[PDB]
Amino acid sequence: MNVNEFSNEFDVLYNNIMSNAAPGLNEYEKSVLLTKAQEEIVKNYFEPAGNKYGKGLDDSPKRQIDFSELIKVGEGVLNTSAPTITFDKRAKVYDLPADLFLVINEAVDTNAGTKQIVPISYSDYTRLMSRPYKEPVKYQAWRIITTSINNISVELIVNSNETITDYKVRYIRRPAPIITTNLSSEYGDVTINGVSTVSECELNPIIHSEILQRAVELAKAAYQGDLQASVELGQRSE
Amino acid sequence: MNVNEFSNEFDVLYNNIMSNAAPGLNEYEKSVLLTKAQEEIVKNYFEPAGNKYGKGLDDSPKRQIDFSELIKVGEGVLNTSAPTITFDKRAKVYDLPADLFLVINEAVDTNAGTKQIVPISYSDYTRLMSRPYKEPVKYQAWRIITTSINNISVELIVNSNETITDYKVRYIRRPAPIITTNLSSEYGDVTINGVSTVSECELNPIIHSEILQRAVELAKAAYQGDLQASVELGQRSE
Amino acid sequence: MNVNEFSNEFDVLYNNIMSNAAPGLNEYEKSVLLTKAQEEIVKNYFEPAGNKYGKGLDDSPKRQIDFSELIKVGEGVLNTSAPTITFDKRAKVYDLPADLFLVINEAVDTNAGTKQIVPISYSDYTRLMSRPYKEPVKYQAWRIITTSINNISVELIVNSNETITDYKVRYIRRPAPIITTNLSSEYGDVTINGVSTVSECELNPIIHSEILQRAVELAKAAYQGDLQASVELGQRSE
Amino acid sequence: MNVNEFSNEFDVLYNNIMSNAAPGLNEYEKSVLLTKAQEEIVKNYFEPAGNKYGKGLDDSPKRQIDFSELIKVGEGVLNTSAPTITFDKRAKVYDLPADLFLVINEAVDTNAGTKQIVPISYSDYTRLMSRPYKEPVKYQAWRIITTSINNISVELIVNSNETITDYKVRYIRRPAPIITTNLSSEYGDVTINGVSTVSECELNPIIHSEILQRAVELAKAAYQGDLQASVELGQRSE
Amino acid sequence: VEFRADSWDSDNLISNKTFDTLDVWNEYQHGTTPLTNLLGHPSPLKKKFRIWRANIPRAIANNRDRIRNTWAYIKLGMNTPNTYRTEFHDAIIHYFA
Amino acid sequence: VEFRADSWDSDNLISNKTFDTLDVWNEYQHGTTPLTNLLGHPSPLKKKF
Amino acid sequence: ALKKEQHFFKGMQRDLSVSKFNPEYAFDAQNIRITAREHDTLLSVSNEKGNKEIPLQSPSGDPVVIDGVLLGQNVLNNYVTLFTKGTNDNIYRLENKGTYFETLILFSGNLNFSTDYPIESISVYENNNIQKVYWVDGLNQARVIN
Amino acid sequence: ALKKEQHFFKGMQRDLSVSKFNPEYAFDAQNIRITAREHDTLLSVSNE
Repeated sequence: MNVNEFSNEFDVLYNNIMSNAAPGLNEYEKSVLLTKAQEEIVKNYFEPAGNKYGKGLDDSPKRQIDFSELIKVGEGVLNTSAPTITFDKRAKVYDLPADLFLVINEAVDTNAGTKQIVPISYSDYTRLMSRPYKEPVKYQAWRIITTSINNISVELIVNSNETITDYKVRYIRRPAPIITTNLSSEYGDVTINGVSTVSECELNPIIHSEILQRAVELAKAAYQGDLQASVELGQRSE
Repeated sequence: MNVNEFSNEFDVLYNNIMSNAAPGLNEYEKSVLLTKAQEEIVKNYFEPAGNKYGKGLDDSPKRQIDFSELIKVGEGVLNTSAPTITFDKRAKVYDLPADLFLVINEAVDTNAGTKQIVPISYSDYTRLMSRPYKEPVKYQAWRIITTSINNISVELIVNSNETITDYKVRYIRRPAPIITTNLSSEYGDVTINGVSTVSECELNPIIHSEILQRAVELAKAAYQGDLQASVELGQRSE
Repeated sequence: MNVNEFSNEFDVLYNNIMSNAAPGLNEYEKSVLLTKAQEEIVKNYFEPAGNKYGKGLDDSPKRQIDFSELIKVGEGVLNTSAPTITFDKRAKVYDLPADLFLVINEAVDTNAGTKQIVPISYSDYTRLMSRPYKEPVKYQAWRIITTSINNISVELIVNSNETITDYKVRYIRRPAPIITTNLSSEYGDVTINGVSTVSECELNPIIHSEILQRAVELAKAAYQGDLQASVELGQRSE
Repeated sequence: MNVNEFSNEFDVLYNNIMSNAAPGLNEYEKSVLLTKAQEEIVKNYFEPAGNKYGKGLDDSPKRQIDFSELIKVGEGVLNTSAPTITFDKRAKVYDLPADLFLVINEAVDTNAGTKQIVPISYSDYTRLMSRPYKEPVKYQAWRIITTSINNISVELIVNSNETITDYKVRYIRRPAPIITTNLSSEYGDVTINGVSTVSECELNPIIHSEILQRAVELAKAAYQGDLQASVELGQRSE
Repeated sequence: VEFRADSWDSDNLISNKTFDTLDVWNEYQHGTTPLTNLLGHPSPLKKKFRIWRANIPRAIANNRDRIRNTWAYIKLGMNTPNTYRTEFHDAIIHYFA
Repeated sequence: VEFRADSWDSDNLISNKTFDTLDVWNEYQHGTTPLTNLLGHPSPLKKKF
Repeated sequence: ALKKEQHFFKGMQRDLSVSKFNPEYAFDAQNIRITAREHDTLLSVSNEKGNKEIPLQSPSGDPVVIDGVLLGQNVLNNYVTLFTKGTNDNIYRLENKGTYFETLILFSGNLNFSTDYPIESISVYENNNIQKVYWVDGLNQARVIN
Repeated sequence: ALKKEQHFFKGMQRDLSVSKFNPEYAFDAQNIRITAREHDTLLSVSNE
């Protein structure tokens, strides 16, 4: 659905079947609600417990087609420019892509061979560093996040006696805003996420209906003005 | 039922006014609701838990006839034009059909033979690639989505020492919109899914009644405008 | 019951015992509601979980007499006219009858002998095509639906080294509309399913009472105009 | 009770007016309700779960006397006139009686001997025909309904190497309508089931009271006109 | 239009003839039916238990749309020759808001 | 502002033109729209039933 | 359905906006009567009883045809006095008997009479013989007739 | 939304505080007529 279809069809649902019976939303407000709705839909359909089916990213064909146009593969760049301090002796700091939303697969190409990266929690790190050897298994590497400035920095703790030659990251790209008009034309300097012009949906058309319905629900709740409605539909913001 | 009928029994079951002196419920709004109803019906009937019976795509004769008019078999075309970066060393990037809704069977024809494709989750990729061999079973190949631009691109991780000759995809085609009348006649530049002319329903007549009833329910719940009704009938949007 | 009896007896039930106490339905509206009611009754009495007894097509003598006048036996015609692409190497595309509602028995007559067709789901196809042999059992054949244009097309995957000479399909015929008057006489160009003239019920008289009662319930719900009534009686539309 | 009585105690138990100055509840409407009540009673008492006791056709002496006046034994006539197509190679098409409601016993007399007929479901046909022999047990024959035109036609799948001489059917006859008065006298061209004259009840007197009470309940619930009452008393239409 | 009414003919009640037309209209609609009463078949006018009830006409333009408006003019009348005294007590109008 | 109103032209109803402006203001606010009615697109003024 | 409304008819009202009309009144009515007349039908709409012709027989019994357009009438006590124009300018005296009007032609001549100037009359009863009817046009002299 | 209010026009009123104005009157009107003239539009605003 083009942006013009998202605006026209919001009023067949929010505005009492385009009857001007409900309050009436500007195009900036519709754009804001659509952007928030798409963020909510992505977050809910990612986590299995966030949706109504109990199914996550790759738990059904529908979910696979939902995130199909967000999945991106990018390389990490060595953060040798800044001589920071790492928590681990053998940690090579790598910076991740800027348009990163959620990581789902990471791999590192060493001289010994490719090794799947395990994002290791702060408890497992303390548990595994209390042992004699203190290295990953032969076919894996660890990863912990470190001091990050306006980006995402990750320490790659690969086994000693090995050098990192590559670092591939497969992640969900940050969705672009949904904007139904040139906001600068009538609204002075309002931006949704830094873009003031018409922005289409960068998602598969399968979830456009989901996003529009969530936007309509959010609009109706924000206008009913009840605290109860706001807190109830705020549950699904995550 | 054809478009004129869809409009006519929608009028009968909703009690709208065909006259234009009283605007009534017009054809653009009815077309929008019928569309939304048909995507809702497709989504709810594909997922077994989305309906009341607990039966999915091929869980009963009725469901097999429901999606029958949507099943399409098409080949994937190699994406060698763009020299992108893959997450696997042995991944050949293939582009999927544009009018794709849900993939239900995939197969790849190699020199070794035809091998059924297993859409492997992001967790299973790390799990099976943390082992010695790191190749599929003899008669299967893997598939993970990759960087996609206005389409869906899939990495085909087939066993090394083998080449891919064909890649067949049996998928559910994206339903075409239900448009009761040429929108450009009265409605200047409105669209439903990029179409403006008369769009007959591309589905089996068996689910035409389901689509009409769902559209009528959506019409009533939207015209009511209650937040509670909107949230309850939004649960059936997936 | 002739159509005249369906119209006259609708008013002994809908119209407060023919008292003109309730709203009053035209003959076109009564025809539409009767057609919808018969579709609903067929769908509910087919699926065991759709009715109140938990009994399907052949689960009791009453159900056997209900669908007795819909069951039809027809042959499939080879779709050699269109050189389409099949998902399976040894699939012979066959077109099914146009007036098809639900399939209940299929058989194929090969040179080796008759073989009962098993409608195989998309999961079982991937499961059975991951094995060494990849052929049906000696007394069965598989069937999956393929690219269909304004009809029903089925791939018959019979064992290799065998040729298909026949393909018999036993199915439930699509019911004809119920129309109580010549619609063109007073209503301009309204059709129920493409027929504008008097159309009798093509079903056994046993379920005529069921169809009339369902039509009366549908009329009362559509006129009470409550969203709750519409969504409640919309449950039984499937 | 005869027709005059049915009308008279209907008047007593419903409190209608026999006078025509006040129209009251007239004879056509009472006849329609009594008919509908008698088919409802037959359907509810045949199915054990349809009544309150949980007892079907032959589950108690009362039920045996209830259907006693409806039990009819008649032969099936060969349908060799029309050269239709059968779903089985060894199926002889036979036509059933026109006034048929429910079949409770069937038997076929062959050269080998009399063999009881088993109405075999659509699933069991595939199940038993996917085996080596594909013939019934020694003392039984199968039966599946086939293409029927304004009647019921049944395929008799008896064991090969045998011929069918007779086909007896013991079935519940279709009840004749309950018509209190000659409808053509005042009501121009109305009918109930194609009959217009006085139709005495063809059932045992034991269920005449049940029919009258059910008709009175239907009359009250229809005159009330409430949707809720219509749905609740529609549940007892099967 | 539920309404009580009675037509007489020299001290003789006439339970079959009360009114002969019902014109209902508004700013954009106009319908009319003759108010016939056929005992067996459905008709615009039906009597039962001494109350008359007439289905309001539908628009002439479409012949399908009901009279839907915030208000409407309701007109009962006799236009067939006859000589009866027709007492017309009151009339209830059933609508759906 | 829900309101009933009707414009005529020599016994002919006109279901498209009722009003052409709506000025709403208070001590610290003032807004105005032309009250156009576009059937397909949203507009300040819409009629239904 | 959902709702109802009862309509009584206390009268006939017009001139009020349709949005604000009162259900107790009727907007327009033809040949009805809301007051109880010849029957106890008060506050209930009822018909108008028709007219019945009364023959105009002369005292000899022959029919009396009236000449032409009527300009005015006058009922003194039981004598109706008609001033009609036509081929001549006539005056009549009609007395209501049981079933007929005993018509007499008091004059038939050229009393200048015009349809543009109808008649207005006063009639007095002084005694059995002096029963006068004074009448005036807007055009001619005032006149008297016994 | 939450609440409504209906406004009829029995006349034109001024001079009253905006906080205490009466919904039955109009604050200011140009070229209108509230009495039924040439049509039955009494107590309904109509043109001149």
